[PDB]
Amino acid sequence: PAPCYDPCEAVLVESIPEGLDFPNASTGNPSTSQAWLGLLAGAHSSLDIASFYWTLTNNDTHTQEPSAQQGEEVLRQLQTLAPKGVNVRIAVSKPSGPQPQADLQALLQSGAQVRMVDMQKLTHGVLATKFWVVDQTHFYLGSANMDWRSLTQVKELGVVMYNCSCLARDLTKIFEAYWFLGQAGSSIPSTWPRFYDTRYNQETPMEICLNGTPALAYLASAPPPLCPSGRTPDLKALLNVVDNARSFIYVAVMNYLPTLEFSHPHRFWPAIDDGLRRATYERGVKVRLLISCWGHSEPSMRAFLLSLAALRDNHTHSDIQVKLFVVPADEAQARIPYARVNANKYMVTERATYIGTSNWSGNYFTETAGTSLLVTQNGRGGLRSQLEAIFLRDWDSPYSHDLDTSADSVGNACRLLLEV
Amino acid sequence: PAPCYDPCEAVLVESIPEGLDFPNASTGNPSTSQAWLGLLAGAHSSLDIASFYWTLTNNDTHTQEPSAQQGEEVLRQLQTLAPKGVNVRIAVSKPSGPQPQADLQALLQSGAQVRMVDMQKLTHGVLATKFWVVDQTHFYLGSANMDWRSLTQVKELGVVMYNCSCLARDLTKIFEAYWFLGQAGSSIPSTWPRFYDTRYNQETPMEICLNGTPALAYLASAPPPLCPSGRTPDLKALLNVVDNARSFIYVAVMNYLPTLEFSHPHRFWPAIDDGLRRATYERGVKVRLLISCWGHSEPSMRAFLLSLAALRDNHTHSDIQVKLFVVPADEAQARIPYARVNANKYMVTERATYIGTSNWSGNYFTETAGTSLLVTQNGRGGLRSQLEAIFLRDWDSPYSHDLDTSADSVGNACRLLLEV
DNA sequence: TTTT
DNA sequence: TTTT
Ligand SMILES: *[C@@H]1O[C@H](CO)[C@@H](O[C@@H]2O[C@H](CO)[C@@H](O[C@@H]3O[C@H](CO[C@H]4O[C@H](CO)[C@@H](O)[C@H](O)[C@@H]4O)[C@@H](O)[C@H](O[C@H]4O[C@H](CO)[C@@H](O)[C@H](O)[C@@H]4O)[C@@H]3O)[C@H](O)[C@H]2NC(C)=O)[C@H](O)[C@H]1NC(C)=O
Ligand SMILES: *[C@@H]1O[C@H](CO)[C@@H](O[C@@H]2O[C@H](CO)[C@@H](O[C@@H]3O[C@H](CO[C@H]4O[C@H](CO)[C@@H](O)[C@H](O)[C@@H]4O)[C@@H](O)[C@H](O[C@H]4O[C@H](CO)[C@@H](O)[C@H](O)[C@@H]4O)[C@@H]3O)[C@H](O)[C@H]2NC(C)=O)[C@H](O)[C@H]1NC(C)=O
Ligand SMILES: *[C@@H]1O[C@H](CO)[C@@H](O[C@@H]2O[C@H](CO)[C@@H](O[C@@H]3O[C@H](CO)[C@@H](O)[C@H](O)[C@@H]3O)[C@H](O)[C@H]2NC(C)=O)[C@H](O)[C@H]1NC(C)=O
Ligand SMILES: *[C@@H]1O[C@H](CO)[C@@H](O[C@@H]2O[C@H](CO)[C@@H](O[C@@H]3O[C@H](CO)[C@@H](O)[C@H](O)[C@@H]3O)[C@H](O)[C@H]2NC(C)=O)[C@H](O)[C@H]1NC(C)=O
Ligand SMILES: *[C@@H]1O[C@H](CO)[C@@H](O[C@@H]2O[C@H](CO)[C@@H](O)[C@H](O)[C@H]2NC(C)=O)[C@H](O)[C@H]1NC(C)=O
Ligand SMILES: *[C@@H]1O[C@H](CO)[C@@H](O[C@@H]2O[C@H](CO)[C@@H](O)[C@H](O)[C@H]2NC(C)=O)[C@H](O)[C@H]1NC(C)=O
Ligand SMILES: *[C@@H]1O[C@H](CO)[C@@H](O[C@@H]2O[C@H](CO)[C@@H](O)[C@H](O)[C@H]2NC(C)=O)[C@H](O)[C@H]1NC(C)=O
Ligand SMILES: *[C@@H]1O[C@H](CO)[C@@H](O[C@@H]2O[C@H](CO)[C@@H](O)[C@H](O)[C@H]2NC(C)=O)[C@H](O)[C@H]1NC(C)=O
Repeated sequence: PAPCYDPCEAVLVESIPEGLDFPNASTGNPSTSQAWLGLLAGAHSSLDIASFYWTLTNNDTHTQEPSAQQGEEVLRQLQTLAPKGVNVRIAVSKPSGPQPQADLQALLQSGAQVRMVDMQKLTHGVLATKFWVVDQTHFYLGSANMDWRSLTQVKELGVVMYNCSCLARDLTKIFEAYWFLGQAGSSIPSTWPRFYDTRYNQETPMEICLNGTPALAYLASAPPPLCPSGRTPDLKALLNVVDNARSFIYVAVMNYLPTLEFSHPHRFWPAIDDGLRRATYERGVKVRLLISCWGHSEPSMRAFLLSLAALRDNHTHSDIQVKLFVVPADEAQARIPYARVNANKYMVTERATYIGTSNWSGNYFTETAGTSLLVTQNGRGGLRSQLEAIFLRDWDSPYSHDLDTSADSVGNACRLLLEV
Repeated sequence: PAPCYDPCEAVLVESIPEGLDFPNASTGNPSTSQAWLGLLAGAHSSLDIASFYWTLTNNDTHTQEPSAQQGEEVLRQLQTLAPKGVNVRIAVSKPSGPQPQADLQALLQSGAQVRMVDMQKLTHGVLATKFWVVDQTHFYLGSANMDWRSLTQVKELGVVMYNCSCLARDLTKIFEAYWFLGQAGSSIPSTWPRFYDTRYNQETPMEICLNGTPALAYLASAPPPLCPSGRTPDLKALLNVVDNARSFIYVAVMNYLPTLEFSHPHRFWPAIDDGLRRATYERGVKVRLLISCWGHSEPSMRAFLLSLAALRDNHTHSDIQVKLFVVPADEAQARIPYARVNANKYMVTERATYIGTSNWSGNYFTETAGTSLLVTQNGRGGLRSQLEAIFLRDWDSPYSHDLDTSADSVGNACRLLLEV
């Protein structure tokens, strides 16, 4: 199409939980809370949020952690900007049960518009996407839910893109699809209107000027029912990034399960698994797997991970490595539910970066809604280099262990590690 | 079509190498040499042989083993039956180099017809199929090459079907395809003539009366270029047998490699691997893998086998097991080249039996020619029960070891076992 | 935070 | 015996 001549800039924002201190410095990454506060402070025209759930104050969790203050602060800002004239629009997946939405109620009193999307009725999944669209110029995409633990107790990774109206407007197209599909008694059209169609897919990515240097970027979305003709499926983009790699593949995802799970009877989904095996066997790609282990991690994952870790022989010139990133939790932090975990989901190769909002399982790519950003930048350095440095800092941390590590030495409770 | 009302009978013939003594008795299986001698003695009209290579006397190997006597005896019989009026027709793959064909020369002097098939020119593989067709009534199909070591030094498994003109004639259709395609300067027709077409495929298998009880049988052939419209591909039949299983899958194959190997650069072929994983994960199928390890076994296989053996967790209700069957070899037998190995290739489920002539790798199903027999018999007992008993005798033998076994304790030289 |  |  036509190039976006916008001073597009990108920042990698990650929230580091308390008690997690990477000795290596130079991280120099703004926290998700700081980036969100900066976005809200500069918001004056519009704001579109797509969230899995909202749990910000201490009341929504019935806890008494001072650590929630930052999250509460965000809520305050969200309440202040509605009366100023900003069109706040929030899409939140419908809770299966009658869960009280205190934060949503407060926002509705403020003047925001909340349209709850009942994904189970239409596609049989949930709306687990996390992205922001501010003034149709800036946007945030990452692994952060509107929770206060995702700002202080969960580890994270997201990108805030500034001064990129074209890409932000492309992300809005998706938010508007969610907005229309979840008002009341609606269903997926056979053909989406020309409003929701896009011209920036994997075949023809958009030419942005990222930090001065030219780059090719595009957004991919799940599930296939909600994707217009132009939009590239998230699984297709992920597999293309995996296939195009020639030197290394670094992946940091929270859950990796080659199955369409929570879908009894058990169903096998070897889409991503085969791609990694092909990459590590047909080509001399060094593949590094960084999974996160917490109390709610399905144990059946471990076996599959071992199946991947066995492909490491000189004869096969294969270099698959798997490591588990476990965030330690002391007695006080163990009381917080769904608190201490690494929820980053991204993949960096030697020539491309993938930042997504959904874990790697069949549900997130067939039923559950998700969005991802793919950026290829020619030349050394850039966004890819920063993401690679982040991954290498995580990989060499004392918080990442091999699959044979005894579960006692790990700080938290790991279901993927065998005792002694 | 129309049922074959022939007193079809089936015998499982296996050659047990010297030094291999299964303490458990009741094997009661005629040796391949005895079955071949019986077939040749009763041959009076025709005889069609498809063989990878011919090496029967001691001269063809430049050795002095008395163990070759049986093989030599077979050669003598093969020379005697040509003058009697039997139309001997032999298809043998063209040796890459100018290897002397002493046995083929002797047979040509006897009066036989030898048409050497240059598979490399047409399909870029070899003619590694092993089957016999006697009087168009009896036939033999199995893992035995026209070698004297395949009768005394290599372990084997084949089926001799007696009084089954319809099935024998169906096997001839394949032999005639090989005969026509390898005379001189020929190529694969775009559409094979109606002579080579068959009506007994996986969709409509042939109804035979095996040992009195009704059964459904059909033959599958590789590679796809040589297969007529009716003929079912060998890979398709194998995958259908794997998919249809509900209780267990027992496989005894000489080489298992999920790759189109000897095809640099390395290519990934996860066709059978995914089928086994789906069977063991989606369904509660107990899968048992019995691979054979010898000096010429590619080491890169080991890693892949380990990748399969990792799928064994209660949570995954998966029961993949892998074992290596190694035939011991003393000092005297170590001198014989390509001698001490288990070359059986078959798979038995709770409702079907597969007996094939090719190992499990990409070449044998994409390029290399191969043939297999599939028999489903309703009710307990029968051919399936005997094959299952054979597999269970092999599995519990002292000659089958787990993949973690030290390579020193094994009698032979194993490239798939790590020292200490 | 998608898993009890 | 398909693998050097
Ligand atoms: C493309 O262009 C964008 C736009 O500028 C760049 O984004 C900037 O990136 C730099 C480097 O990542 C950011 O600078 C860093 O900010 C971190 C967080 O900012 C806050 O830091 C403290 C936290 O208490 C606050 O007091 C402060 O006011 C900020 O709000 C800092 O922590 C970093 O300092 C740390 O790291 C450096 C080494 O990097 C050390 O020397 C320091 O001592 C300290 O340890 C650093 O200042 C900058 O904030 C980003 N801009 C914006 C607007 O956020 C992209 O980086 C650029 N991309 C590429 C590839 O060049
Ligand atoms: C469908 O119908 C066919 C046609 O009959 C059956 O094929 C017969 O199968 C039986 C059982 O497998 C065969 O009988 C066995 O033969 C073995 C080999 O035969 C030779 O044995 C010695 C070897 O030196 C020779 O002297 C002899 O003359 C034969 O040439 C024997 O070794 C077996 O005996 C051993 O096992 C039994 C237990 O089974 C012990 O009791 C014995 O002591 C001994 O250890 C046995 O005699 C028979 O030969 C097959 N027929 C033909 C023509 O070959 C199929 O079995 C049948 N299928 C089903 C499912 O019923
Ligand atoms: C996205 O674009 C906007 C507008 O182009 C950028 O805002 C600009 O940011 C620069 C750097 O902070 C500002 O320069 C500063 O100006 C003040 C005087 O106002 C001066 O005292 C400082 O020393 C500095 O030179 C600039 O004024 C400001 N422009 C506007 C209109 O606000 C913004 O920085 C861009 N996004 C990112 C992430 O950089
Ligand atoms: C395939 O079919 C042929 C022909 O139907 C079978 O040959 C038959 O085998 C039986 C059993 O050995 C023979 O019976 C025997 O007859 C002799 C007299 O000739 C008798 O002394 C024995 O006690 C026994 O009853 C039968 O004669 C023979 N028929 C022919 C025409 O040869 C053959 O056995 C079948 N294949 C298999 C594997 O059984
Ligand atoms: C969250 O905290 C408690 C519930 O645990 C509640 O606090 C109330 O706060 C308001 C405003 O200050 C008071 O008028 C009420 O008396 C408080 N109730 C108590 C102390 O039981 C309330 O649900 C939440 N508080 C805030 C400030 O949002
Ligand atoms: C070939 O594989 C062997 C494993 O037997 C590698 O040997 C050692 O591998 C460990 C980790 O796998 C390293 O820490 C050692 O430094 C290796 N030792 C030596 C002498 O190399 C070997 O590195 C592999 N060859 C490669 C990767 O080129
Ligand atoms: C195989 O064995 C040897 C080669 O190692 C050869 O034996 C010859 O046998 C014929 C027939 O008995 C004799 O006339 C020759 O004199 C033998 N040659 C020798 C002993 O050097 C021959 O190549 C093969 N023998 C047979 C019987 O096939
Ligand atoms: C569940 O898995 C465990 C492995 O931790 C099995 O426990 C033992 O498994 C070994 C072989 O894997 C057997 O030899 C032992 O007899 C098992 N012990 C017990 C007490 O069962 C266990 O069998 C598995 N459960 C199944 C297969 O139902």
